[PDB]
Amino acid sequence: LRIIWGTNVSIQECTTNFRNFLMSFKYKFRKILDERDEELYYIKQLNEMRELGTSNLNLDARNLLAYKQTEDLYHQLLNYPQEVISIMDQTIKDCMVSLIVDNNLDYDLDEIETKFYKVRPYNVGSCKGMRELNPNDIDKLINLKGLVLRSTPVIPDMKVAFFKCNVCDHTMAVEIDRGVIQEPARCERIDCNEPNSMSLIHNRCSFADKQVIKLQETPDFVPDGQTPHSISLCVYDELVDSCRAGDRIEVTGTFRSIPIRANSRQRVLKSLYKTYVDVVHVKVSDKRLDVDTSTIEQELMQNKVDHNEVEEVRQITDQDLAKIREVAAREDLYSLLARSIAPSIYELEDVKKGILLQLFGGTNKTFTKGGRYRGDINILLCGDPSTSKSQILQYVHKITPRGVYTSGKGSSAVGLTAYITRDVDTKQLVLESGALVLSDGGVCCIDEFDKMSDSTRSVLHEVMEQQTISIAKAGIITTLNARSSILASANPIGSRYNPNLPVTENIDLPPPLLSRFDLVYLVLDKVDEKNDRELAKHLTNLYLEDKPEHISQDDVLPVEFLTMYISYAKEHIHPIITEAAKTELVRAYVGMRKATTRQLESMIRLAEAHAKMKLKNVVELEDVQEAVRLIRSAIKDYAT
Amino acid sequence: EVMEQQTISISKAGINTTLNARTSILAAANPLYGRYNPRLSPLDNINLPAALLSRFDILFLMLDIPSRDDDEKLAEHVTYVHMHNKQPDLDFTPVEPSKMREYIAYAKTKRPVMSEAVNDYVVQAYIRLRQDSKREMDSKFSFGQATPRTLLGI
Ligand SMILES: Nc1ncnc2c1ncn2[C@@H]1O[C@H](COP(=O)(O)OP(=O)(O)O)[C@@H](O)[C@H]1O
Repeated sequence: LRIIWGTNVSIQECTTNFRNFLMSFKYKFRKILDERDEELYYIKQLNEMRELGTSNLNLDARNLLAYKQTEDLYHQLLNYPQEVISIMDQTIKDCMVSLIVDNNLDYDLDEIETKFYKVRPYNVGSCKGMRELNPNDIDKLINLKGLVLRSTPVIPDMKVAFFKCNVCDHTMAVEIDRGVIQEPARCERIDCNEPNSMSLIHNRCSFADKQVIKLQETPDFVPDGQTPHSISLCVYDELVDSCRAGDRIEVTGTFRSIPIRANSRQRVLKSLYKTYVDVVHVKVSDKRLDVDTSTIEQELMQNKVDHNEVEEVRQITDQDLAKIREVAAREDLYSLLARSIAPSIYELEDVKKGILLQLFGGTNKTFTKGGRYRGDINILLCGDPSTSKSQILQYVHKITPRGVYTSGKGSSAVGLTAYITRDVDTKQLVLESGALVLSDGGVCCIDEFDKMSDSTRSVLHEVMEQQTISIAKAGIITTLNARSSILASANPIGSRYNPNLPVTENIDLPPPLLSRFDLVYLVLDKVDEKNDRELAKHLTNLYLEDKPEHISQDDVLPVEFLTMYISYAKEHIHPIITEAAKTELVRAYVGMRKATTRQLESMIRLAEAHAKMKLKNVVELEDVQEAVRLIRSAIKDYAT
Repeated sequence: EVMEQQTISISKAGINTTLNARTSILAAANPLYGRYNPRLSPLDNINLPAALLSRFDILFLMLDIPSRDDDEKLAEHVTYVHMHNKQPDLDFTPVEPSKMREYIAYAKTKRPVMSEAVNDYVVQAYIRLRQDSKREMDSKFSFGQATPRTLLGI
């Protein structure tokens, strides 16, 4: 039965064990899912692999668990990841060849088999953070989450060393393999002998690429008293740069322990090993949270194709598409989605709705050059306290892929961009991305906006207009792009803002900044009697069930459908208002003027979101009506 | 901000983190100088904004008006201890903090759920509380408005 010395993983016979599986699986997963696609996954998918030749079969883990056999191999993969992954790689290659010989001549012809096929297992285990982990698990597959603070530039790493001679000279080279380069003392040509120095020429040797991604993890389920830890994961090879800074990422990889020299002169090692993650697989996109835009991605589509890769942009099946294009037909859709956004949150539908358009906001324009008005639409909302105004922030924060959530007074103009901190790992000066730069794309959420210090808010006059930030300070001088929506919460002085008084006075703020916001919500309580009873019916529920179920029920609601819908809407639609709009469009603006020109900008952007929804490449003359009314909605609330 | 629980957000300098504080807060404060002037409305002699007080579910205002009968009892208490270390006699048994902490520990484990009846009752009483808080309308008395956080609070 052979063995491997420490691994209790018998070479081969796990290859058989893996093959009967690989060739025959289908779905036993649904027996765990409980059921309620027919044919097996892997031969089909491995075929797609073989024509596309993308390599990188990423498996699942667990497809294995639960299926027999391989009930064991799952354990053997979680425990002894590297070796087992090497075995599996071999197996998959051989399975390729053996699959080819069935079809005779394949892909012209025998080359593609010798090309390296490798596994990127994912979805492995439910693990608790990083911090929780014992020294008992030094090498194991492990899951992580949480946004990415910074990433170093690519560090070159040896693969095949190179050597030349003083005599004669001869060019031969020793390959690294294990982690040291052992050079022959002497010699080749002459040989001889002779004890002549063997030169190492470092430009002729072959490298691979090792990057290092710092990571701020959220395990959630926080045991306390713990504060967020930071981690460093070294990627490798193709995965390099495949992760932008600020993303929320699912990455899996092998835990690791390495010493780091203390003196940097002496041979001495510091004991007390320093630990890090090796990140075999990254899982950027998610089902539960919304999908990134295309325009922002750009190059990483235009690039990452050439060297190829996997994952990135969320992919959609056909029949579900057939479901979206069906749901679009439903007339109450614009209403429907509005109730579906915040299930817990009751009434106040136009807030839910304006935000609904904040999710679809605008259409991006480059002109010949410059231009760049983006899709950005920005929303302040104020009112009596306990109105859920913060809850929305939480929710939008949860959905929006890249967004970042900031409190008032916990903020400073230095904090929102360009820290230029000391790195302290290398004892170097490294640039960090501020909070708005991270928030670039998607939605920045802001608490207690009224309360920001006077020096702050001086950042926003830059962002709101330019849509970029201009940093001339300190080390590096550049204008860097942050294109981001803003959703700001405000508490009027009252704090009940009260009848009469100038409202425009009663939000506080400088009025110029205040006029700048796209859509400004003012929420108020008319003490409907006749309301509080209904609302209490809503909230005083749960109650039952203790395990939360049927929140808004009975109400028709989409759940994961609305995210793939929203995504789809964003990437595959680019609305234009054509001719029909302009007349009514203008007369609205004048009607308001009879305020400032921004309000117009607002309307044409906000409206195009409406039209972005409903899958219309062109705006109707209709739909600009409510698109105004939303601005007028706050006016029906400005009467008092 | 911490009454949104689960949050602080530090954007300054070398910190972008949002850490989790599950904290409870008890706050002892003194009314505007010198002590609770009754010729002033509530919220006048409490210097604190209404944005914050809506968060507090229970505000115990302890005001002192001299009373000949009671202050005798008090004086008897604070004289009895000092004079003795152990306060209660004839009769009560003070629960030791250790075993008490044990009981509370065994208490936190339950996660109860409301019946329908108590639910409806909560609702109706909430309308009456809202309506009675606002019909108060202008000043004295108050604090209004008995915002939903008081309902959820109760
Ligand atoms: N219409 C509503 N639907 C659901 N929950 C509500 C509604 N109005 C208020 N609430 C509840 O009241 C609380 C609102 O607090 P919040 O509005 O964040 O305070 P503030 O207005 O001071 O920011 C939330 O827990 C929310 O669930």
